[PDB]
Amino acid sequence: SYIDKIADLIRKVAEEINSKLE
Amino acid sequence: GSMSEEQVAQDTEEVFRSYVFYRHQQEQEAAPADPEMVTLPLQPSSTMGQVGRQLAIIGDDINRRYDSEFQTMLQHLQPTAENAYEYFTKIATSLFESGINWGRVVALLGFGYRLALHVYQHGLTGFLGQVTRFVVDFMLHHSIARWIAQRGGWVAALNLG
Repeated sequence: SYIDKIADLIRKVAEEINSKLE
Repeated sequence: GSMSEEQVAQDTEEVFRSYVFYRHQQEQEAAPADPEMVTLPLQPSSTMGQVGRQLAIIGDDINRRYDSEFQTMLQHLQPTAENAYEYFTKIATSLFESGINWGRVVALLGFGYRLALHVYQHGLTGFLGQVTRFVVDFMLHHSIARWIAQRGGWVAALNLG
């Protein structure tokens, strides 16, 4: 459950990185 | 054919280790650096060293905005050498549950950085070599190294625009 919260935050960061790279 | 997954696994070690070093340096006027961070697989001027450096630079503003939340979440999780493989594996699996994109691949490097830094700063354990293997092996085993290879390797991350 807490693992899931951390992964959810990393997924948010990932979309910001993806947008910057694109 | 494409470069091999084995080649991408080697390249990933270089990208990650360079990334970690250059990321720590850019955050140092905000945590002790694990001395192992200054040991790289190859000279930092190599192509993969440059890719790691550029990825650290690109993420700086993003990573600064999330520092407080990640620091709190990792303090709560309390990663150590004894639980880091479990936590890394579960988090990385969830990160990629919906598919692969470059942002997720690069975010995995960032998570590896934060995990290694926490285990050192707070757990008093140098764990960078181990986290390096976690990152490389995860990518190898979940088709990410193949996906990277088929797009021309890690240099592709810097050439999407």
